[PDB]
Formats: sequence, structure tokens, C-alpha cells
Amino acid sequence: PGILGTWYNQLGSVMVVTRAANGGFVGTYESAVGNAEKRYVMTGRYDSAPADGTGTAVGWTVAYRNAHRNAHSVATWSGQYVGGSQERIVTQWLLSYGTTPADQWKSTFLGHDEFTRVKP
Amino acid sequence: PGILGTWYNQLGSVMVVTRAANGGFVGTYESAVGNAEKRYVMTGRYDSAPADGTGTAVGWTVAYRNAHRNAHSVATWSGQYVGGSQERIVTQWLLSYGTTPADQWKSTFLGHDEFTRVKP
Amino acid sequence: PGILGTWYNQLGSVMVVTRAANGGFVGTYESAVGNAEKRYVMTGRYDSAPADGTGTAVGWTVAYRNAHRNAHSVATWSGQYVGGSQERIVTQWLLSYGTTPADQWKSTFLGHDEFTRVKP
Amino acid sequence: PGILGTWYNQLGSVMVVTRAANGGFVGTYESAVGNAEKRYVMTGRYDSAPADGTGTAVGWTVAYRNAHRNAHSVATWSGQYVGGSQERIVTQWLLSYGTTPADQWKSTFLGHDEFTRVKP
Ligand SMILES: O=C(O)CCCC[C@@H]1SC[C@@H]2NC(=O)N[C@@H]21
Ligand SMILES: O=C(O)CCCC[C@@H]1SC[C@@H]2NC(=O)N[C@@H]21
Ligand SMILES: O=C(O)CCCC[C@@H]1SC[C@@H]2NC(=O)N[C@@H]21
Ligand SMILES: O=C(O)CCCC[C@@H]1SC[C@@H]2NC(=O)N[C@@H]21
Repeated sequence: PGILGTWYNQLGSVMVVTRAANGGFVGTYESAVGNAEKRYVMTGRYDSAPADGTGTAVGWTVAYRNAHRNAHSVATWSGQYVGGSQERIVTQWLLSYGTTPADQWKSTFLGHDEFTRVKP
Repeated sequence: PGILGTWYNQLGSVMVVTRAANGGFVGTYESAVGNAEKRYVMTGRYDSAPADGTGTAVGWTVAYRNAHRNAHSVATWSGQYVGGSQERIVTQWLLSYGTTPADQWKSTFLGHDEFTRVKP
Repeated sequence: PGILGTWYNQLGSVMVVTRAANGGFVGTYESAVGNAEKRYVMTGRYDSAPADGTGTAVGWTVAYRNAHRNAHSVATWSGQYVGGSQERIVTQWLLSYGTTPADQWKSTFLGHDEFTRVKP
Repeated sequence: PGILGTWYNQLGSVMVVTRAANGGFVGTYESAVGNAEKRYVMTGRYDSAPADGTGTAVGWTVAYRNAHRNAHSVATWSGQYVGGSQERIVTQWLLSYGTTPADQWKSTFLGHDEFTRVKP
């Protein structure tokens, strides 16, 4: 797959893929912004047989509660791994907070992250 | 957490949460629409300590390649589990295909899924 | 086109289409939630020749500053008008606030609105 | 406001703002990709009183039917205008096609566009 190890997005966040096999992967995520500190568990999936000439579809989930802090939010990234230098993971993400039924309408943020091997 | 077992969204898709503990959960996803057949691996996260009076933020990833088929796409759902009948998981999802660099602009679909215990 | 007049979404918000012709339409939007009060200008577009058997693609923009208040946010809805009772406009929307460069990552909310002729 | 004139996004698309006043603006949009050719009408809104130190929230709609072609789709951009060189409009967009009720789930694409004064 080629995603093993450390990645950095344009915010200085740190994604560490510690294991990847059979279309699934695991690791840690450390966000440089927002209500977060130290590392959070990360689990995701990837296309283990990408079509020739295309990127490798990926996706992963991060619940932003560790033993130090809980923002009560879950983020998910969806995009594709693009090989050949510059290698990059281009994503769009959803950040959803647990809310009351009256506040569901404002429960989800949307953004996009670009991950690279070298910290920007 | 309360998400164990079978869920159905408004499309007739089937989400089976087979294990859930310590802020992470696993299972299968079977999509009633699109380029899919049989079951696909599912992995995700959830807020294991939701604030009082709010929903439980969730999120999960499904790579749509099993041993029968590969759509070369990865989907991620992000939202919250709402307890108290009617119990429901309200989500918004991203479906991203592996593409060529010329086609990245049209690589991601966006939608929203509402999951319930009873099939609609 | 068939969108002239008053619409209500699932939040009790009020959309009034005052004119619609030649693929463009105008009106007012009154949001029942968030930092808003009274009416805001609304401008949008629609497919003036929808394919047979399909819905009519629509889209409109609302800057949430009137002469009474300014939330410093702009919302856009994108979806389709579906004819035949029950007539409905199904949408997904983006709400973007003006921010500092350090806060761009959390500048946009995402949701979905379903509009109907009768207030829910 | 400062958005008058020609803009280019990272795809080579051309956005021409022909008039802008009182929180609303108009113009043309020419997309370098997808089912499009020549120019399409564009209408949108902007925050006419942005908070000090922040960007100017914007948003606009483009129905992709001109007198030459109809893709049966409507796109909307939502984001903010950032002043001070490099001036830029950062956006996230929704592209929604008119569909049958069975195909609504796959009716909307999601992406992000960055517009600049100089064509990339
Ligand atoms: O504030 C929170 O609720 C927890 C931190 C959220 C950080 C978000 S998650 C998506 C985006 N990309 C990042 O690397 N960080 C932000
Ligand atoms: O067509 C594909 O690429 C694979 C099937 C995708 C099914 C999507 S995933 C999100 C949405 N919700 C569902 O239950 N099914 C569709
Ligand atoms: O709080 C603000 O920034 C202004 C009010 C925003 C209301 C949003 S716009 C999209 C969603 N749908 C509605 O009818 N209201 C909310
Ligand atoms: O293919 C279509 O349905 C019409 C052309 C769509 C072009 C899209 S709209 C959003 C994105 N940004 C662009 O400048 N072009 C694409």
C-alpha cells in the first residue's frame, strides 16, 4: 500500500500509520489545532487493489477522546493516496460533535487535508 | 455505547456492529445500492464518554473491496448515535474513488444516511 | 419551474421565492435557528430544462447580513426540486464564516435541508 | 469588497465577477473540466461588513445550462475572500445533478476550489 509511517498535513498535524495489511490499517493521530492534545487512536481502510494509473482510495476515523481529553467529536477522512514523488494523501474530512436534538443542524464541520511525508 | 448489532439506513443497507469496546468498534457493511455485493469490512470509532444530554459522536470507514468485488472506493460516515426510542444514527458520508490526477476534482460523492434498528 | 412562493424546511425556516425565470430565481430566506433574525436576500439558479423523469437541480446562496444583524457567514444550498406530491426540495448546504488564516480549518459547517410546501 | 473582475482556480476555470454591490454580485463562470463549454450565469452573495482581521464570507451558484449545453447540474461554492497579497478565494463546492428518486444517494459531488488573480 505504501502508507506506513508518519505523515503531516498542512496544519502540522501528525498521522502515524503503525500497521497496514489486507485493506485495513491502524495508528495514531495528533491534531495540531482544535480541542486536542497528545495522540488519539486511528483506524481506517484502503483499496488493496487499486486500478492501474489511479490513486489508492483511503479513509480513516479518529474519535477525539484519549485518556487526557475528550472533545466529544469524531472525525473521518476520505480521499486517496497518490504515489510517485511527490507522494501525498488528499482528503476531505467531516468533524461531528455529539449534540442535543436542537443543535444537530450545527453538529458537523467540513474541511480538506493534504498529507505529505515531510512536515510543511 | 449501545450500537451493537444490526442497523438499517433509509436505502435498505445493512450495518452489523459485531464488537464495540473502549471507543472503537468493528463489523460489516452491506450496501443496497451502488457497485457492491455481499459484505465489506467496517471499522470505526465512537465517543466512549458522551456529554450528558447529547448524542454519542460516531464515525466509521468502509473500503468497498471484498473477495467478490472492488469498486475502488472508500466510504466514511460521520455523525452521532442518539439514544431513547426512536434510537437512530444520523450521519453524513463521503464516498471517494481512486482517480487519475486529472479526475481528482470529481472523486468524492457526498450524502447523508439515517440508520435505525428496524428496516424501513 | 414550480418553485415560486413559500417553502419550509425541517427546522421551521422560511424560504420565499419571489421571482423565478430563465434559470435564475430570487427571494428571501428566514432561518429559524442560528445567529439570524428577520429576512435575508436570496439568489440562486436552477436547471430550466430538466431531463425527463429526473428532478430539477437547484442551488442558492444566502449571505446572513441584513440591516438588523450580521453573522459574518454565507450559506449555500445545493440539491434538486422533486415534483409530484409530495413536492420537495432536497438539499445539502455549506455554511462558511469569515475567519483568520489560523482558523480557516474550522470555517465551514455542513448539513442537509429538506424543504416542503407545508410547515412541519 | 474587492472581488470584481477575473479569477482562476487550480483547474484553469475562469470566474468573471461583472458587478458587485450591497452584499450581492453577479457574473459568469467557465469551467475547464466536466460537461461544460462557453460561459454560464453566476449569482452570489458576500458579507458586506466583514469583521476586522477576518476574511470576507462569500458564496455563489452556477446552473450549468447555457444556450450551448445542459449538464443538468447546479454547483454552489461557499468560502471566504482573503485580502492582502496573495489575495485568494478559498471555497468548498457542491455539484448536484437532477436524478430519479432511486439515484438521489449519488446526486452530489463535493470538492474544494482555490481562486487566484493569476491563472496557475
Ligand atoms: O476540536 C476538536 O473537536 C478535536 C480536534 C479536531 C481537529 C480537526 S479534525 C479535522 C481537522 N484536521 C486536523 O488535522 N485537525 C482538524
Ligand atoms: O458504488 C460504490 O462505489 C460502492 C457502493 C457505495 C455505496 C454508498 S456508500 C454511501 C452510501 N450509503 C450507502 O448505504 N450506500 C451508499
Ligand atoms: O448562525 C449563522 O451564522 C446564521 C444562521 C445560519 C442558519 C443555517 S444556514 C443552513 C441551515 N439551514 C437553515 O435553515 N438554517 C441553518
Ligand atoms: O460536469 C458538469 O456537470 C458541469 C461542469 C461541472 C464543473 C465542476 S463545478 C465544481 C468544480 N469546479 C470547477 O471549476 N469545475 C468543477
